[PDB]
Amino acid sequence: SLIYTITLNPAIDRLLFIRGELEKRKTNRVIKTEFDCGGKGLHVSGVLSKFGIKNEALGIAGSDNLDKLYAILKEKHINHDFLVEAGTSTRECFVVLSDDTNGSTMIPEAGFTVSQTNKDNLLKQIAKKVKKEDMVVIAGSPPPHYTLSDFKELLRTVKATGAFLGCDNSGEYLNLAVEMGVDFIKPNEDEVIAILDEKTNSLEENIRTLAEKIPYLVVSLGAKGSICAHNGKLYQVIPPTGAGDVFVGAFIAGLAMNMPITETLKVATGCSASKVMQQFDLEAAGKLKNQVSIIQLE
Amino acid sequence: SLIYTITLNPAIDRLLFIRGELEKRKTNRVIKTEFDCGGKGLHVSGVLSKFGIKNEALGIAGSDNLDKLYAILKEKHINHDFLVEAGTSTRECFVVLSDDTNGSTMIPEAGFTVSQTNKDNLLKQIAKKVKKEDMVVIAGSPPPHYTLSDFKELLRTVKATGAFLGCDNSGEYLNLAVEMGVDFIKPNEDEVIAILDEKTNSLEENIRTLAEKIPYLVVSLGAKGSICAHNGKLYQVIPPTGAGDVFVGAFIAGLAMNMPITETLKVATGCSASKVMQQFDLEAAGKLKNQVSIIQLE
Ligand SMILES: O=P(O)(O)OC[C@H]1O[C@](O)(CO)[C@@H](O)[C@H]1O
Ligand SMILES: O=P(O)(O)OC[C@H]1O[C@](O)(CO)[C@@H](O)[C@H]1O
Ligand SMILES: [Mg+2]
Ligand SMILES: [Mg+2]
Repeated sequence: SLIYTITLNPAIDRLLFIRGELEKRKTNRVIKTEFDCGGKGLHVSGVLSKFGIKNEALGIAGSDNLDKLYAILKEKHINHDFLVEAGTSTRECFVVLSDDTNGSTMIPEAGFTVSQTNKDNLLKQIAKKVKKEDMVVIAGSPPPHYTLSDFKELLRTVKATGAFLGCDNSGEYLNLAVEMGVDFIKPNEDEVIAILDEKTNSLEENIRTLAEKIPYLVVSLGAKGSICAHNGKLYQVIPPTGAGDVFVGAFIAGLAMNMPITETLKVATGCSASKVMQQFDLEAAGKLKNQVSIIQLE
Repeated sequence: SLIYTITLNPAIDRLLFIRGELEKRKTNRVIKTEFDCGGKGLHVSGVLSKFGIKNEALGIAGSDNLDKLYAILKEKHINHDFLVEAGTSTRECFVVLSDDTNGSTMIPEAGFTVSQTNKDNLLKQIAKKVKKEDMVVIAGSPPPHYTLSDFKELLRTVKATGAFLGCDNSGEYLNLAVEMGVDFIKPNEDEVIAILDEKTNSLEENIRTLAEKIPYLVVSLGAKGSICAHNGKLYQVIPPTGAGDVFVGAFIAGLAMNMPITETLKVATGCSASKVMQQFDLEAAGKLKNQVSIIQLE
């Protein structure tokens, strides 16, 4: 079988290294510039590959900076079959970083408007490629004007093939994903409250309730860690940006390698924490795996 | 005669429009992206052209994004004869702006290392082009590793042709410019103190003193306005980013059109203020010209 990632609104991450903090009306000189691939799906493909797990990235890229995007993907050993929109450029997400600090300021471009033709090409692309034994991971939110309506066809077209379907989205797209019934989603506390529009029950109850529709539910609680529901059980995951994408990637890898869920959660969490410490190193992420603690909630 | 601008470290300004202020560890979504030419020299060429004054821009651009730089220049009606460094890209200066606010955060890339060959090509380029009746305006500081030594040849090579030479630089380059004896420079208060390394005399005296070497000395005092020395006289210019580049451009234009110095100062100052009000419009800058007041210091 195979794993497919779908990055509707890909990007090129441009790391801008400056000295100290980022003043907000001052001039901040860049010491050096660094590039990496952007888009949730892509980040997820990057993790899968480090795990020696086969996968292919799908999405819509711009023509004008394609060569640059491909060099990065080749470097991150990411197999892809992108659709290309002529006369446009993949957006960039400027990441103002710093060795002198541990912060990061994000300034992502909105991305371009996708042509109707490439929307349809993505649909058959999925029909022609995805099998029931495969897994699909639509990650990152849609580019401007890729409507909820468009998103609906996308999800249904995937479901129609019977493959595992995970979605890392937000806003009405996440809600929509839930209503459609995907196998995986990683909402934050508040997104959970939003999806249900319920504010009087405990979060726990919101999650157990939501687990009735999503079989691999993982709710991020920020620094506190996470809560994952699966097979009737609820787990509190306690750890010792892009951290969320790596978590997804790691989590998918675990399921792909078919390892215990509690175990998958320790690996996912070890890799996510491994980055919140990096400007990730898989080897380095492995030392954190067994520092992660799981607490089953009864 | 003709005017030449020299932008040793050109750039492409990428305006990033977000909502409200710029948080510094948050994600700031870009509403729309806009491009403009970067580099002091170029900005100066942009002003000259709006004044219908003939000029040509010189400098070293990268190959990978040349087409994009040329489209902008064509749009700003800027004539150029750039030298090109193969396999490299012109740096970008990210300008985080906002309609909801009147601020701007600058994040300029350092730029690339220029090849020895293009350093030399710039030198003969100047010898073959510049005549005594022309004006040269080296503006913006040098790219990484374009040494003080390199800068020395540049300036001397221009002087050797007998043309008017203005320099808008900083750090040791500005000092060097002063020692070399250029016709124009626009240092800020502190740069003046630095050039002389004198801290016990009034700024006025520092300027009159410095005027002995620079015949068109203009010292910027920030919000307070400016002080310009010329022909033995000292003027306090009182007004009603990129504002400095436009001032230079406007000032050069005045001298080019050979209009009174006090007058040149009112135009330069009107145009600079015209931008500190813009996200400049020449027509709009004209309404501010006669709101500028000149006070001769005796
Ligand atoms: O796919 P999106 O939802 O548009 O997000 C893209 C952004 O996500 C990040 O990976 C942060 O999670 C950034 O590096 C940037 O690439
Ligand atoms: O030529 P430099 O000294 O490297 O400065 C370039 C920068 O100058 C600015 O025009 C501000 O004066 C920015 O827009 C950016 O292009
Ligand atoms: Mg999210
Ligand atoms: Mg200056």
